[PDB]
Amino acid sequence: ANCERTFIAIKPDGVQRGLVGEIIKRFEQKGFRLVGLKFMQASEDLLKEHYVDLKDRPFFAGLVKYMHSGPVVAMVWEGLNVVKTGRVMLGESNPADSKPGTIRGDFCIQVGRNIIHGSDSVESAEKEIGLWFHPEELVDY
Amino acid sequence: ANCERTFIAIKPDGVQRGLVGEIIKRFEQKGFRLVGLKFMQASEDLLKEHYVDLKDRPFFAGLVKYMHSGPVVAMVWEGLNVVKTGRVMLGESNPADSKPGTIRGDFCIQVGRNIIHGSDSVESAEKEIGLWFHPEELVDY
Amino acid sequence: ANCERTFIAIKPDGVQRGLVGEIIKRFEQKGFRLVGLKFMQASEDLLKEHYVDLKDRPFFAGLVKYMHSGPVVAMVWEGLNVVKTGRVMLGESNPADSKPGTIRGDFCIQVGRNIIHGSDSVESAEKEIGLWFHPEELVDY
Amino acid sequence: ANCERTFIAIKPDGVQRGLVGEIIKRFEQKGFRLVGLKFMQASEDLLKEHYVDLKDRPFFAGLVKYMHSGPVVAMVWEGLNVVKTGRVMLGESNPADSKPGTIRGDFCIQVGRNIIHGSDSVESAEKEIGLWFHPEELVDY
Amino acid sequence: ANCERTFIAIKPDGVQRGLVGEIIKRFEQKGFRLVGLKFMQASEDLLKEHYVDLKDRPFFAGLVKYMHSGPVVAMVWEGLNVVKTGRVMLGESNPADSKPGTIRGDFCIQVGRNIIHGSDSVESAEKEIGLWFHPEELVDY
Amino acid sequence: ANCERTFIAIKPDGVQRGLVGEIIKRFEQKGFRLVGLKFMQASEDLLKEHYVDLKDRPFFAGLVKYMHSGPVVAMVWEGLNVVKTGRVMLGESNPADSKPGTIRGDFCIQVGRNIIHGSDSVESAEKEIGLWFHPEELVDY
Repeated sequence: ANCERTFIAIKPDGVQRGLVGEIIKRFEQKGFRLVGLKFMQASEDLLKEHYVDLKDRPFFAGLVKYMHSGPVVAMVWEGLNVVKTGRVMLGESNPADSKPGTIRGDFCIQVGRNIIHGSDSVESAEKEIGLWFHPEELVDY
Repeated sequence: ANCERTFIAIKPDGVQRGLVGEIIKRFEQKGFRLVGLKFMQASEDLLKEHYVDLKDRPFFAGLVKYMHSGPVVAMVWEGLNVVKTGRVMLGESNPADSKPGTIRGDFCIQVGRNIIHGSDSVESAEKEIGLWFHPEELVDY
Repeated sequence: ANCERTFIAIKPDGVQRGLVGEIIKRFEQKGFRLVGLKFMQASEDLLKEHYVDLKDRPFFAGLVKYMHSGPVVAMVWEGLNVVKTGRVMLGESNPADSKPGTIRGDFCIQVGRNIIHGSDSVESAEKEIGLWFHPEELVDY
Repeated sequence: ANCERTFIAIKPDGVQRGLVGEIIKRFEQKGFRLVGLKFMQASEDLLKEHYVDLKDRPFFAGLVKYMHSGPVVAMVWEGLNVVKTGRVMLGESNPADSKPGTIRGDFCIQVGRNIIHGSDSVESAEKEIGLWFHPEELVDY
Repeated sequence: ANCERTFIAIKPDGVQRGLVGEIIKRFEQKGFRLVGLKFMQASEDLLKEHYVDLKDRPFFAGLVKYMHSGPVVAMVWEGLNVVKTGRVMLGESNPADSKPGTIRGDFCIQVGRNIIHGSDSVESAEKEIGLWFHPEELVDY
Repeated sequence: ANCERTFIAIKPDGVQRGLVGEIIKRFEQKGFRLVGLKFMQASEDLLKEHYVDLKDRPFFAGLVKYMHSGPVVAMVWEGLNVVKTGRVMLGESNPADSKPGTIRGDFCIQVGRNIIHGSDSVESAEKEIGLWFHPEELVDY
């Protein structure tokens, strides 16, 4: 009905410069409800399960260690139609093909080292919520 | 010549959270001239005259009371080519079909409860100025 | 009980550069309630009544015309303990004796041309509300 | 040596309006290092242990439920001389005795419902880190 | 390899209102490296060489003196793929055909008096770097 | 009369993180006039002349190389009563003895590595203008 949850995590590239701000600011500007915010140094198994469909890539081996090197912050948000709303908030993957006024279109430099990853589909979010955010760790209201 | 006036009013949905700020900020940053700013609890006749062409709508009855429930703020602005400039500043009606970096594309959630209404055309503005903003209540310079 | 109203008006010196923004932003960020916002080109009688106790001043004649030259914006706000809260928000009259992070301590240059005037006391506000803001023009909630 | 940790938690009063932003922004502006960020609905035992020295207060019973009503967010930060630096960042308890440009001096309204609580002393932080933030849940670097 | 330099200068129209900020902010928000920042009152020979290919224009005579009247600020930036990045950062020349969230799409009013000019191509920058920014006046790192 | 010039330079510590923004923003918020902005890698002679009265200090040798290691940006500003106005804008040297809402009171961590240096007195500015900012490189208006 109105329990659309979206998993979004900030890659360590931004947290090196911090810049965690203005993200929740944009989220509340749109008017979304925070449901959870937990950050942990995810182990290699979690990273490979996150990109199990992307393992057969030469860049997969590089990224699975590059993002592992620094600490990472994960977050889940609740809102109506938040699916694809987060996507349009971020912007398309390629920095060149990313208009300003967005997240990916105003901060990222290269596809190799981006800052934000998210759920492409509701079905993807249905597993991006689990195995990293343990249950009964959120708020329902 | 250069007397293009545009009537723009903030619906009570935003004033519930306030958030009246940054609007005049964007207007002055673009470089528009304020001509008037008056707010009143508009009566039902004013609301129905505002949407006389939209009366034959099932959603009209709901909105004409929903926006009447809270207090509203109205505003008029003077600037060159401000017509359709305000429109591109806000964004298209549907929140999904509204890119970020705008007004309607960064704050609104659903078409039912939006925050900003404006003049689609110059002819529309020619009556949106009147019957709510009483004359000799503005500044010409 | 909780009906503390404060009259605050922005002098034309700032409206020349606009800069009306961030004021309502600070007010809502503190958590005050807007009760009214009307602006008019005040006549000489209104200005002299505003400073009837300051008429016997050589600078009074200069200011009563300098601020009259441009348009002015007046505003009233409702909040608990807003009295002297607005004062500490603005800062002491002399720009030199005004710490940063405030209104008067971050924008004003000289005592001759300031941007904001306010109510020193509750009794002062009891008349600063009237004779400029006509009654039944506010919102009680 | 350089492992000064400070426990700071945002009370639900602000999270009702969100406003979690700009806090990490100020922290990175000063140049502090984030060490942990976890939020949970703290049980009554945690709240009473937090204010064990304040239990013999009539206001204690009210606050221990008022802050429990909504969800709360806790946070720990690492930085040199962060002790009393967080304190001067927030401001003195009474909103009246709190200059602007701070946290407590720019957001809070009344002593009854504040938004931020922190560690008065290093010894206080030595227990404010524990019993809420479980160990091996932070980052050392 | 990674020595892509772009010459960008702010026309005096903005410097009349200042507004030099939020420009470098976006550059560091994207994460570009500053290589040089010098401002001088450019002489007519410098101005005509800047628009040598635009001399045969009726508007050329007007613009060459309009921006000459006030002081101008020039700047050069270093970054990967910086070319066409500033171009999309500003926006297309016509203010009407310029979406918000950008520089040209959020500040300029008319094509006659814009605020920012830049290098369309790398080859254009290869002469825009010289004859205004004297060599050995930058930083390589 | 009204030609009060103040020399202010940003140390490389901040330029490592950039953060050059918001400084000109505060300056225009107060309403000061920019007169010059030039940045160069100052040689050792310039640095020792800058602190000729501070040479007989053990920390002098460390700082004269620490600030020389990175590039530095210098700036001069024109405004009425700008003397000691810049000082109150920055804040007292010790970060602990520096209230928030300022420059030194919101960014600096330790006295060893600060970000901003300025002119204590008008007489000091009378030489801080020269020997670094070459004459006929400013704007008088």
